[PDB]
Amino acid sequence: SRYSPEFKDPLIDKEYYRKEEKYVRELKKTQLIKAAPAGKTSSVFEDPVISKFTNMMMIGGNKVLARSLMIQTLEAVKRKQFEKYHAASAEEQATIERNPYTIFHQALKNCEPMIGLVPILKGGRFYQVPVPLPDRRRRFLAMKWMITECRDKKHQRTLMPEKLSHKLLEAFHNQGPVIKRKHDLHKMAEANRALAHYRWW
Amino acid sequence: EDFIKKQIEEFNIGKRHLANMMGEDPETFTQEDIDRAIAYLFPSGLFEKRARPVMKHPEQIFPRQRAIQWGEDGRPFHYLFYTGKQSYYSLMHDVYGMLLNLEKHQRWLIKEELEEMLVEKLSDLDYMQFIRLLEKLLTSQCGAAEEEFVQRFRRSVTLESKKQLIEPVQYDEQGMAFSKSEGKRKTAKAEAIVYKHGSGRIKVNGIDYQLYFPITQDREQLMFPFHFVDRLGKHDVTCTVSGGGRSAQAGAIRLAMAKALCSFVTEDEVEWMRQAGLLTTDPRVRERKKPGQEGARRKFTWKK
Amino acid sequence: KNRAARVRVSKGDKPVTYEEAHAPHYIAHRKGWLSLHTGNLDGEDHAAERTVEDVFLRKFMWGTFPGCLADQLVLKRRGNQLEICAVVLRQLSPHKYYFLVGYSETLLSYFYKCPVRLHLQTVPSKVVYKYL
Amino acid sequence: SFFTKLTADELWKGALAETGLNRGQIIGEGRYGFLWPGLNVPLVQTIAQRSKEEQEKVEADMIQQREEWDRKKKMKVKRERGWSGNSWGGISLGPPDPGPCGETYEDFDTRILEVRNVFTMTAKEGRKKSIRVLVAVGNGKGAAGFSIGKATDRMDAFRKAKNRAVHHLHYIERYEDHTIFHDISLRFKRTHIKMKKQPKGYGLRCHRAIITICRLIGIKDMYAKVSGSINMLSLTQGLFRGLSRQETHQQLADKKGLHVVEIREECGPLPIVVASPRGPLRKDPEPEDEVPDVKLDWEDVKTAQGMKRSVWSNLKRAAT
RNA sequence: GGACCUGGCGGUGCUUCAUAUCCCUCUAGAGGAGCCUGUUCUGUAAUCGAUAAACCCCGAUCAACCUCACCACCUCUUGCUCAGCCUAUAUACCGCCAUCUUCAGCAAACCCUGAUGAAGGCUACAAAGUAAGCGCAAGUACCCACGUAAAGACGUUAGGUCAAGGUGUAGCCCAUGAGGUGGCAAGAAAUGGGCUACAUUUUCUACCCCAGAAACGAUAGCCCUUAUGAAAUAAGGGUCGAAGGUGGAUUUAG
Ligand SMILES: C[NH+](C)c1cc(NC(=O)CNC(C)(C)C)c(O)c2c1C[C@H]1C[C@H]3[C@H]([NH+](C)C)C(O)=C(C(N)=O)C(=O)[C@@]3(O)C(O)=C1C2=O
Ligand SMILES: [Mg+2]
Ligand SMILES: [Mg+2]
Ligand SMILES: [Mg+2]
Ligand SMILES: [Mg+2]
Ligand SMILES: [Mg+2]
Ligand SMILES: [Mg+2]
Ligand SMILES: [Mg+2]
Repeated sequence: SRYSPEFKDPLIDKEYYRKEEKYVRELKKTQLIKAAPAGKTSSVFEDPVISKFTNMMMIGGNKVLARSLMIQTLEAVKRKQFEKYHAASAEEQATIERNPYTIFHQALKNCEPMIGLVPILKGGRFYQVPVPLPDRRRRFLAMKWMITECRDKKHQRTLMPEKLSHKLLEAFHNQGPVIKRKHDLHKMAEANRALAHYRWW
Repeated sequence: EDFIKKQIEEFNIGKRHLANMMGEDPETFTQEDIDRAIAYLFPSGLFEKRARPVMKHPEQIFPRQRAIQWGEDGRPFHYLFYTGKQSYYSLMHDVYGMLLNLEKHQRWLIKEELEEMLVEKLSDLDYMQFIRLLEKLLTSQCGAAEEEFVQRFRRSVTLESKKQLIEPVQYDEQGMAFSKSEGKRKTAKAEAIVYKHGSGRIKVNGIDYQLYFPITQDREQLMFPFHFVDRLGKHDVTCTVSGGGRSAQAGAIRLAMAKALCSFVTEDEVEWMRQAGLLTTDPRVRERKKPGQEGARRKFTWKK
Repeated sequence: KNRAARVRVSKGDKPVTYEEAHAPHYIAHRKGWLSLHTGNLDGEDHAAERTVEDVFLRKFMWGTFPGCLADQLVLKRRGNQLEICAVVLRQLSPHKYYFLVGYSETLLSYFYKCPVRLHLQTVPSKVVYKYL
Repeated sequence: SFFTKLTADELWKGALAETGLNRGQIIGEGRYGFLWPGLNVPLVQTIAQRSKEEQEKVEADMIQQREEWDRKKKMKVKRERGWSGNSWGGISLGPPDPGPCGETYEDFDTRILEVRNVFTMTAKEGRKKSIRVLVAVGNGKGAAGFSIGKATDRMDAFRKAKNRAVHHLHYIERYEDHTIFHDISLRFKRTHIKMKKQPKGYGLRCHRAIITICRLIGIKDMYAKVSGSINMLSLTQGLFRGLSRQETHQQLADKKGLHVVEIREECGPLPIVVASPRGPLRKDPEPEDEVPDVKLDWEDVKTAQGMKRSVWSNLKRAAT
């Protein structure tokens, strides 16, 4: 790290920068603030979840390619949802939702798991044990599951926006391989119920 | 010591010669002039400033030799001689007595500084006990002799003020008011000029920002300070940039606008924007490859 | 371990000067150079024969001033004035010093084809910077 | 090549390989003999060259000086033998080193007694050789003391030992400056030392270490038999314990309140008063305890009655 | 043989930690294909040295001849040298380094304890420790006090080189030294490390990131030309259209 430990994090929030924590404000104006990264912005079109998902789709430092793929992706998501709205009826138009950000968030929240499987070595054979997962770990697991299913190589000539849009719509409507593998994780935890006493923490 | 005496005499005669040597037959030749003169006379070229030539008086050159603690009859002078730490233990005795008579009436020095003042080697726990004793005296309501005692043991703080240096607003060109700032990030130099009004107009290297920056990430990077300070469509920047890549150039340009909009914004908002982290250079630069490796920190194969 | 120009610590009785006391990583952080020739600077052609003449002169001086040069020489080279500065002890006879001074003077003059100047400095004993 | 030549310090370092000889040369000598005025001969101002006979005579003189220097390397130095050759037990180190407080120890003789090569085990090096020595320092007037010196060098161990001994001296009372006052039986740990006062001319018929210690003290006429473990370091310590815990004639007279008298067979029935009480004289006589309860020694009784048949006891040995 | 001291070990206990090093974790690879380059083995009349961590694009920041010390054949005798030898000995060495070290110890000189043994020397509301010196640290270089460099003592592994050179010991001088000419560097095979891929975030073209079009992969083989050289290895073009379907156990690096 090129920063000394006295350099602290910069925070960017207009609701915090418009006005208890008065001594917090004084200590913050007396301490050293490090520079802001390129990915974060003061804008409010942005989503931290979306930015992290781009950074995970990134390969080789091609942020332009990762961004362009997500560009085409929820572009296609919005297009197909508008097609559903135009081809729908009155009540179907009333119930359908076409905001790609909300669809992305709800797909991830439906995709995230609630329990996890950790290997623990009792005796000489490994036992997969259920474990409570932290929220950061389960969100990372959901996003990595979606990316691996997109890059499963079984899609042949399909393009990445098409893959991710199709899997995203399935995940929002609570189908697809990502929901299937979350259910399979819960299935295997159900298989090994009673090993949960092997945890020491 | 006679060594110190004849060295002081030699230093006086030598500095007299040295002032006569350079230009300064007047008696008043000061220490910084002595250093400048010897620097010219013997051009150092050595990276260590203590390995550079020096002309000081033998008090500063030679260390502090402690005087003889006993005369020509034995009979050492201080009553706490046989402790071997007479100055430290006499100080402890005096502070303890001052606490005792105070009770019957009713930043800090570092260990090396106390060692310099006592001319005695000291332990960390001894220094800690001394500091706790003086803290007890400070917490006790004490008189003025006690206060000046604490203050001759206490030293300065040398606090730093961290308000962002506001560049002046130069009223120039035809009739317009501007500030010219600079920015640097990852071998890219960007100097920018912002005029107060113009409703938002960017002139990177003579062309516009949608031409020099086809990437929406770079355009967002340009937006960032104006969107933080809520003065988006109000100003105009003309900037010239050398070196780097697209993101390094965008970051350097951004630092330049932040460090000129500091002049064009109020002081509370510029402290807020410094807290947001726009007025500090990003020191993260490319590291070096090393012999026997495969990159900056990446190594080769099997080692274990 | 690095064994380049570092004299080791025996037990505390080894007289040693600044030069061979200091290690090669202090080469101009603390020490400086014993030979000042402009050959090793970025634009120059003749630095190789500068260096072979340097080692020739150092071994020649060590061999023709036998057991009196305290520590190593100061070989400076400015223009065509080659300067050999010596730190020689005070144990032989001054006619012998002047004899060898003239001898080395004009031998190096006719060998290197330049004005060569011997500048001597006499010291009583080998100086000690620390004891190792 | 002259360029690949290298200095003799490096050459002898590499040749001797101790880390795991040009003084016989004047400054202007060469085999051709082009002798100059600045070198060799002093500064008539005439350059010349000597003849073949002078050159060969000079080099013959130089060579015979070289074999003379070789001989003055290889003489034989005479080391006095201590208890045997190639040993250390009677080797006389010099007088103790003069103290830093203006102190001289010039009448004090130091004798080594035991040199042991003592090893301990260390994590990195392995076996670590440390020489432990034991010396005794004394002047022939009663003052003596022993000490141990431990170092990595034998000379350092010697110096440490003799200086620590002169800081740890004793005093030994002597009867007539030739012998002890009585017979001393003393067991120190596992070393039983039985010593007897002997008359004049008996000599030092004692263990060789006891002979050296008593020569440093001043005692001349004692018998001493050691038994149990003949450990050198316990021998010296038990000997010094007994010799410092002697009870003298004056102390005996003061303790009992009676006259101390001597009856020699050489003089006859003449009683010789040796020590009188310094205070009052006790008037009731000493109680004659018939058949006294004392602990006798079977070796003494065996020698007195003559069943001690040994081929080693009264052998004809050298002086003291 | 009995009892110890010190050290190393313990599939040795308790407690606290490690964080790219210890596990769960995070990313990208190796091991699977081809090619390049070392090594083992085979082969040849054909060098030598490195070879658990600390060998394996290592001496070489590099072998057509030269280099070269190898082999074959033929020549030279005070041989460029008051000769030389690349002859053996890295278990005689200097020299310059690896490893612990991604450590903090090593310690001259003293003093004390142990009935004056090997040894040991800890309690700040303090029970015998004091310390010159080396090292860490500190001070320097790069862009900051951060980070990266450099630096890291004593010793360990008789750790690597007598072949960089010098060199002690033993040997040669019709030789084991010197010179000339010509060859030696080939794979039934195996292995270490790199490079390129097995494509769709891909490929070709323009642009150097707002298009068009596909819907793959040899820096290998053969041919032509060129560069340099006395004498081709390298470069370009032509030709060809391999195996290959993201690789098990294990493992590397951050
Ligand atoms: C056979 N041993 C007793 C031995 C002997 C010598 N030297 C001699 O005794 C020869 N002395 C003469 C030739 C007569 C002058 C030796 O010189 C050696 C060694 C051991 C070797 C072992 C080497 C080995 N490597 C080369 C395969 C090895 O694996 C290690 C290791 N720990 O990794 C070694 O110790 C080793 O490298 C090594 O250094 C050895 C010797 O030096
Ligand atoms: Mg003998
Ligand atoms: Mg070998
Ligand atoms: Mg040969
Ligand atoms: Mg190393
Ligand atoms: Mg390093
Ligand atoms: Mg350091
Ligand atoms: Mg070995």
